[PDB]
Amino acid sequence: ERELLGITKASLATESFISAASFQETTRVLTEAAVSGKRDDLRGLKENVIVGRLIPAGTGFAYHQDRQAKRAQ
Amino acid sequence: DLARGHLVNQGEAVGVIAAQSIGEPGTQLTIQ
Amino acid sequence: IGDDEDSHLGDFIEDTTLELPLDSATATSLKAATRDVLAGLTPREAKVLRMRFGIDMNTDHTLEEVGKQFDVTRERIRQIEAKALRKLRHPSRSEVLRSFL
Amino acid sequence: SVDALLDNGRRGRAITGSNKRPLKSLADMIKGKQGRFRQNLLGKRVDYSGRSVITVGPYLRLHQCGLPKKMALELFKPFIYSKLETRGLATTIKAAKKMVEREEAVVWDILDEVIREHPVLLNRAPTLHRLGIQAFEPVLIEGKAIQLHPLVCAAYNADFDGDQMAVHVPLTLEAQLEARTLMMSTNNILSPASGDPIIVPSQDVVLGLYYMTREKINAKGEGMYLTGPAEAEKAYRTKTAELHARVKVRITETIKHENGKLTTETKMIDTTVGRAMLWQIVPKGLPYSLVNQKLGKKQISNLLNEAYRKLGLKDTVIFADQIMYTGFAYAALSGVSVGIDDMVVPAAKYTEIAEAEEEVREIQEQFQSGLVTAGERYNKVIDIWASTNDRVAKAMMENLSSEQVINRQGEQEKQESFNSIYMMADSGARGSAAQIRQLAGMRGLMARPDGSIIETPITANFKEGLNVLQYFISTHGARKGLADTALKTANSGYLTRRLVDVAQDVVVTEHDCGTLEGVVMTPHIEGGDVKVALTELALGRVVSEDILKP
Amino acid sequence: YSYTEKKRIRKDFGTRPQVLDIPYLLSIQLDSFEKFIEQDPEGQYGLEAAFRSVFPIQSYNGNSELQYVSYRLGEPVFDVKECQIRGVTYSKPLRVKLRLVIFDKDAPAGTVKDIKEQEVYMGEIPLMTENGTFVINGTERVIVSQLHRSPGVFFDSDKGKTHSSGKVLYNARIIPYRGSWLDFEFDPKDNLYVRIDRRRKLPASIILRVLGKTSAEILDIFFEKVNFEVKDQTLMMELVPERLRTFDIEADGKVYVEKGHIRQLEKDGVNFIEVPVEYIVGKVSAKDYVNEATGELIITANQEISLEALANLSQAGYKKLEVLFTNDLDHGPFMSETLRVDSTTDRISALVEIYRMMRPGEPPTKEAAESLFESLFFSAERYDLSTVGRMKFNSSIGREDAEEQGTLDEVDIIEVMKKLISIRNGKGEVDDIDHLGNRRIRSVGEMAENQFRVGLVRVERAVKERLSLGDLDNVMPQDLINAKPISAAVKEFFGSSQLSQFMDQNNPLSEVTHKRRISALGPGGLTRERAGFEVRDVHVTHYGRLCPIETPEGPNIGLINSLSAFARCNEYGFLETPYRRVVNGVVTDEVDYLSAIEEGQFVIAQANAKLTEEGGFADELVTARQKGESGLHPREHVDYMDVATNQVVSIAASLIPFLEHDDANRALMGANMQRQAVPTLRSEKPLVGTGIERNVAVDSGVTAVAKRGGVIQSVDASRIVVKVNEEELIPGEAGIDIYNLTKYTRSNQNTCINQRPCVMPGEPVARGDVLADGPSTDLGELALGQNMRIAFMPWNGYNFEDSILVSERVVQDDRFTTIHIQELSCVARDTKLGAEEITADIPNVGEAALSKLDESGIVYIGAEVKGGDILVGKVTPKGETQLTPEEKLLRAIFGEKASDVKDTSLRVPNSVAGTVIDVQVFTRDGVEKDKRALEIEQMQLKEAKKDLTEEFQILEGGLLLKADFDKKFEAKRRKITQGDDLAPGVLKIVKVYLAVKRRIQPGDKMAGRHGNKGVISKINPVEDMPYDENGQPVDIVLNPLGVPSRMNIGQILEVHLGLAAKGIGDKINQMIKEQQELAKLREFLQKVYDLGDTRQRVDISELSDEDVRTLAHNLRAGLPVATPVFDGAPESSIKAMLELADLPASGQLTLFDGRTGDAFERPVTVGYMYMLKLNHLVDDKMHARSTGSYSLVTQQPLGGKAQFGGQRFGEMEVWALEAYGAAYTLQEMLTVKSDDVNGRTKMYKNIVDGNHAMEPGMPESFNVLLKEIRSLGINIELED
RNA sequence: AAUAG
Ligand SMILES: [Mg+2]
Repeated sequence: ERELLGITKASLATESFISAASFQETTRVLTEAAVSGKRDDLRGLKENVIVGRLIPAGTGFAYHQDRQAKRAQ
Repeated sequence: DLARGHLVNQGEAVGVIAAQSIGEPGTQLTIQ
Repeated sequence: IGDDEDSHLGDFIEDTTLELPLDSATATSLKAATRDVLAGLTPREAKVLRMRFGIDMNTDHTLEEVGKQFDVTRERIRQIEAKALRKLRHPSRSEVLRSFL
Repeated sequence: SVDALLDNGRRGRAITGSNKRPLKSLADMIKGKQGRFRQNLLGKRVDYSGRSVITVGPYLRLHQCGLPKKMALELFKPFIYSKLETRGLATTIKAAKKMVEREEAVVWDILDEVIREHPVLLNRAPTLHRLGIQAFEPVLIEGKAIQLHPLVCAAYNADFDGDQMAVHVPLTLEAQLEARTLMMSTNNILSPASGDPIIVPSQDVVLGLYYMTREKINAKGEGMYLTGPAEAEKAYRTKTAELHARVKVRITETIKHENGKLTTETKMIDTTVGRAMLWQIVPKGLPYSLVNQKLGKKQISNLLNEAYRKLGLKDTVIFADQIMYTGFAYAALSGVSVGIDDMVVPAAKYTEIAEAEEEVREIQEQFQSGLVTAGERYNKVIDIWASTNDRVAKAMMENLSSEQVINRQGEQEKQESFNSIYMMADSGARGSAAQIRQLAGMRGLMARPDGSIIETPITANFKEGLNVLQYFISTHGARKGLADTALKTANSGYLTRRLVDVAQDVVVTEHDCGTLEGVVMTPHIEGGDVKVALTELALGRVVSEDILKP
Repeated sequence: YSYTEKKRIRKDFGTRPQVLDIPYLLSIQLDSFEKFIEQDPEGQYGLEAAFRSVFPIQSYNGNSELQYVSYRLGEPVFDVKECQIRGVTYSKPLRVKLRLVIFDKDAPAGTVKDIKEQEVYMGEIPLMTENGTFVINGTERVIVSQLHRSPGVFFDSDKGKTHSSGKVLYNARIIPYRGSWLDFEFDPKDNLYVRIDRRRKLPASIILRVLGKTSAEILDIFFEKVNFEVKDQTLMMELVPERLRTFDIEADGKVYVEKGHIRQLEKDGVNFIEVPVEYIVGKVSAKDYVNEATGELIITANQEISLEALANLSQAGYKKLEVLFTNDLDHGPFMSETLRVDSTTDRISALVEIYRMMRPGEPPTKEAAESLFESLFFSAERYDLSTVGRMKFNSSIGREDAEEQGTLDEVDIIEVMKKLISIRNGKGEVDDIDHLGNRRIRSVGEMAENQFRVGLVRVERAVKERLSLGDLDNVMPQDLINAKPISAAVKEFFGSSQLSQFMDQNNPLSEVTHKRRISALGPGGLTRERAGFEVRDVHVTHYGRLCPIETPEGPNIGLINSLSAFARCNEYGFLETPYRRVVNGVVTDEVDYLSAIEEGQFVIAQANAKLTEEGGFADELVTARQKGESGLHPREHVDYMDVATNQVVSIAASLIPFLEHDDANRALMGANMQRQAVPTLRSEKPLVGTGIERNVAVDSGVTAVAKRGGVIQSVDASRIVVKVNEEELIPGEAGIDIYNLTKYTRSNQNTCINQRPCVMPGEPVARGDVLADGPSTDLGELALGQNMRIAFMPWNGYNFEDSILVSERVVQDDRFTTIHIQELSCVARDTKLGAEEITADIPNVGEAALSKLDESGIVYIGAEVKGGDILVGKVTPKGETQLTPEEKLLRAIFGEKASDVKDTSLRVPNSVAGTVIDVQVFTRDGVEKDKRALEIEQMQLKEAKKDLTEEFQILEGGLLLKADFDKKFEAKRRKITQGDDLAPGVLKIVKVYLAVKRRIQPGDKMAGRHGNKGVISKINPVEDMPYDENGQPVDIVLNPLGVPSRMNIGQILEVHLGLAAKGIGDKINQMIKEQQELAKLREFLQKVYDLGDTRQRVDISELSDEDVRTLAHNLRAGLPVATPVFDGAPESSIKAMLELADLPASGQLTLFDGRTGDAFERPVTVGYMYMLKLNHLVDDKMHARSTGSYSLVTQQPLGGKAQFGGQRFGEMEVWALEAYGAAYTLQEMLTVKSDDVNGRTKMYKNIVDGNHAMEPGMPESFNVLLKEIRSLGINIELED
């Protein structure tokens, strides 16, 4: 059954903990991620902005696609 | 793509555009 | 800082250990100019000066181990180093390096 | 102690230092608005950046911005060093530094050659949408203020009352090409929120285009036959005919159809001198009906929209530049000025005020007789004054909108007024009906700080001047408006940040996902009239199920 | 007319006579500090109050005590000017007489064994200057008054917005000056709860039980009793007639309605009622009923009576039962239900529960609980309901005693409880929190007294601790008092308080407005983010007290206010405003100052009301206001009138002409921007004014005002000597007055403070006459800006939006040229390597840069310097520096090597060119004075000699003597010669003052007085500007599009009146140039001054010929006119003035295009506007950086123009770049421009090589983040 | 804190 969440709750419940920590409620996000042992694949814009890489949109999009090929191979 | 007039291109960050489009006008906001 | 409340002192503290990019570019230019000047010298004198000043080498060397190269002669190595400095001091091949003073 | 080191204040009383304030722990290092994530990672201070006050450059082109020479010298310093070294003017980089510090003429020539085709990014805070950052070609100017093109101000929400802009220099080739291709002002002329043009002319431009395209009865040179726009301009420059003279002009009009057919027709059209002189700058492929009318803000918006839809982008940019030049020139030539005699107060205002006061006294008498209750008295007094305000506004607008002129036959004819305030409001340059109401009619009923309406209204305008009580009542609402703006700014900022966070991952990743699902779209009906048409909802959407004819 | 006013009489367009002059504008500061420092024999205010509050200090054992006798303030070490030069606080020493009285242990307690009287130094008290400012660390500062919540009791409600239903919940809050807070609130179950210092709620009855109140006593206090008897075997109600007005009623003679008006039957009067038992069944007992035989309690208090209970009391023989009155409308069981939910039954249990709620997790003991409860509210040491708090408390609860009490008691708490219950019932109303009768003004004196008392308590603790020891044979009072805590408290308040603000000093108006500023923030006030809409609003009580226009535009809106023109603070700190009495129907010139509470009762007419010759009102119905609501009122019901038409607005708003034609949103901007104007080279009066300019100029203190009248003996650009009149001499006085003028002194905003004489030798002067004009003053009138010829027309888009087009002539005449004085410092310190030396021996610098330096290495006075020029030369010792091998080879080739010291010198900042006007050298005591410092010392000694000799000569000439003058000169020599107390490690300081002439340029901000602000876009040539038929070009072209949508029409009226005034001035100039007869000049002047039906009667017949010539000379540049706010010049007067000057009545002329010569198609509004040059100059705002300093931890560029920092690319800019799709630009911003240490160096090298490619890496901030997350014991890592 | 947008 699909659920409707508010924008704040939806933002806090994303897959990546870097974006969720960067939004708000850093302590809760980091504690949950640490106990769970989460892994962030850096798929969105905020993670790549934080780590200094090209964002997977626009001029960087193709670049990221190429990497997804090399990991596939 | 409303800013370009044609079909949207691959790699366009449409979520950021949507959020900015909604958020920018927030200051203007208050049987016959 | 001052009458503010969202300011902090640590936000205004420089990193005095950093090297200016102008200085780094000047160092690279000096390396290139020194290499070009050394290229206009006899290979023996160039190698002797390189060992005696540590250019393109991990360590500097005194006259003894520079003599250990081919002929172990402190008085000879000293003479050839003096000759190399005299030729490099000639205005014909020193205008490039003069600009770095 | 370990709890205080990790997270101070979570366990209990926060440990404080000698400054009597809580010590900052590692959790405080990483978290919050002032934490590492938001202060240093999602935003940073950058090099090759500057800031200055912005003035207006009315001579600029849409892709140009006026940049100060000293500011450019500081921003483009490594580039100047590189070109001094390349062309042999400086032996080393220290010599180049000395030359730049001494400000030699050859340094200025090198700076021109550096900035020849190097785009530069202009930013104004708050950056509410992506049009808050745009790329321009810099033109070096003497001075300390950035010159900004007028037609982009609406995109920046920028006015010249003390605004400051930041400037950034894209360094690598990829950044330069991104500035030229994506962020350049000539690429961004449509609003990404709605698709409507964002470089629509405003204020003086509109006013000028309004003044040149108006029509006057029995003007000098009426009834003259003109070979074309050039001869209309010649007649205007020779004082043969006025701008507002009704003439017949031979017009050659090219129409570009949907299929691309280009049909050229020459014919004699009844128009004014100003309309033909304005036709002189209209690109080929548009009807003359777009110009053969008085041009307010809406009409110029329609002109630009049709130019974009039927001709493209380059023609639209050139047309916008020419429109803004012409509007500025003829707004200057008009001599439009505001004066105390431009605020015409109708003679019916005093009679209406007297009638309202008398009938209010009658209603008070009825209240003293117990016929009506206090709430009824309040309500009907308020309705009385609202009706009086509407009547006074109507009489004032009617008096201000028209004038009587003598035509060629000698009779009296009704003409639309050339009153400066009326022209400013009607053209859409600045002003509305309510503001003219306040200038020349009644200020009307005002509200208390809680929101209730005061029975007696301000029966004076700003031309006559208010007394002390009326001004105090006005301040009641002025303060409320200012406070509301100040607080809603923060509320809107928080909402926008939340939306950007929730939607930041949405990127167009494919072309077609191969789904048959879709949404049902119908005209929006909220009563007996359409709120919005199906065309406006469907413009730009891909059909999911075949549209069979009914 | 005074002489200064006679020199240039301003035409008055007002019509209403003024019965009250505007009082001194800086009274709110001076009166407060006088209350603080002046000795009070009654001991109610200031230092005496604080001393009597803390002293006597009693030892715990009883051995001895320290008693306060008196205090005095010593003589300052330095004067104000000397304190500003040296950089020290202007203050006076506090010396307090104390007696240590030691008692005798063997003798009975209270026997004076010994007394030791001595004077103790109790700190240094900062002093207020003659103008209401303080000098703290050499900086002029203003302490801003606070608008806070008055102490007392306030009754409020949640307005039905907390619980699910409406259920409007009522609360009462007792707030003291010092101590804990008391809260009584209702829950949605109609139970009363108490909170002490905002912690967990407790049932209210507890607070009664701790006071010794039994449950029966509680019920008696909070309820009325309905009684019952057993009369002749029948039930007996005691009838209360008022209550009666569901059963059959007794009194068979006068039977009332049975199970189905009251007054008619109650008229006869009976005392007997018979009722059913079911009427008893529901009631609740009022007393505890005991049986001696049984020994038990048959029925308890607050217990519902039952049938079995009735039977039990029947057997017990009790015949009378009283129960509580309880209704649903007028009376309520709230206290009974509260008693039911109360688990406490005795004083000890209540004390224990209060202790548990106070101090959880501590074992409760009886003594600790008792001490806690006594200390909370009934101890004078920890509780203080101040005199104002007590008065407001008593007025709220209707108590007419305990006027001097400062602590709560049983009566106070019970009355607050009863009033809250009454408000719940319906009788009474809640309090208005924003009412100015509930908000108090707290000024400098009160805050200083509070902090001084804090310091006194700090030292009292230690004094008691020492006196408890006992060994006091050799102890003197000055061995017991440590003044450092008190000094720390006062310096904390005067230098680091939020309300101690760096003084606004752009112009006189800025200073006056800053001193009359009231903040809701500060210690004990509100917070910007936490403040709501209601506090920011304009309350109806602000009329005549707080200006509704002047308030900051921004997040501070509504929280900072300006005192109104006639507003005043009463003795309790509540604002009051003056009103004229209306006695017997006539408006008397007697003035009563009314506060907000007193104002509501009366009906107060406005100053615009029409008046007759007898002093009464003309109209039968006049527009007045009552209870904050305006309306039409009968003439006979009017009790008061407003004294002035500018009573509601502040000084800055009072300076705006035609304010009544401006929208309040723009009047706000005009008032705010009048305070940012920068003084120019030549001060020019406003042609159109309001009449308040003289008041601001005189009461600001910038001018030099004659203390006594007389004849100006000597005038000079720096000194004015006045020969005093024979009637005003103190017997045996020299008879002269000397005024030394401030010449080119830096202000707090780096502007110029300069005083220029406006008197001639031999000119008579009276008291109060202006002798010299300070900055922004012209002949005693405030001159903030310049009068500019203005055309309202568009000009080719150069006045687009709010842009301003300015003629080149305005630049040529230096009409907006300003002088800015900037202070620069070179500090030579002591380092580990060695001592930094100030010298002209600067390595790697040629003789070109040493030309302006002297032998000592300091620039000459009068040296014209540009950016990068050396002002003070300094060399810092440097350590051994490693040389790269290439540098070693370069040294071997060319052997030069001189790197003992490093050039760390003071240089003129870039893009700054000016003249050195002053150099000051401070040397530490014990360090050699160089040649330059000796030269300055000799010059100062010679100047002191010369000034003293000249002053002595003039005073002895007036009188017509060695020891006193020798003493004065010796003191001056000691002050000049002695060393300077500098910061530790500082060897020498050299301060250089630079004067910079800033001319108007594109980018500068210019404004009028109506919110019409803008930025200059172009400096137009004179031949290109619009001109009239006479060839006169306009000076400034303004956009007409900014007038209608902003509803500031006062600017058009000002333009018209300025045109008229300049026309009349031109006519006067023509009459002077043609040398017409003085009779014609007199006739013209009288015609000008008789225009309109004004309140001004200027008679030129009473002016001498020389006076008329001077007046005509001062009217050459235009006739100054006064248009008061809400009493201004009507349009008919403006048109008449235009007609007199032979100008069009519409104010519109025919202009021609200077570029083509062609007439513009419509007439253009041309006139004169007063325009200002705001302190927002593009010189101070243009910044650019390519590469510079970086942060220590984040390795990011610093922030600020002072640090040569970079702009911040914030989150929203990143969002914009993401929306565009510019990934590479964003990566440039994140990595190679901010914190990629290797990448940014590689990028610089690539650009120098012309390659334009980047090799991005990891930002350092992310590495820092990883390190901190790891430091939190969390393994965060990167996987490949 | 204050100020500008
Ligand atoms: Mg602006």
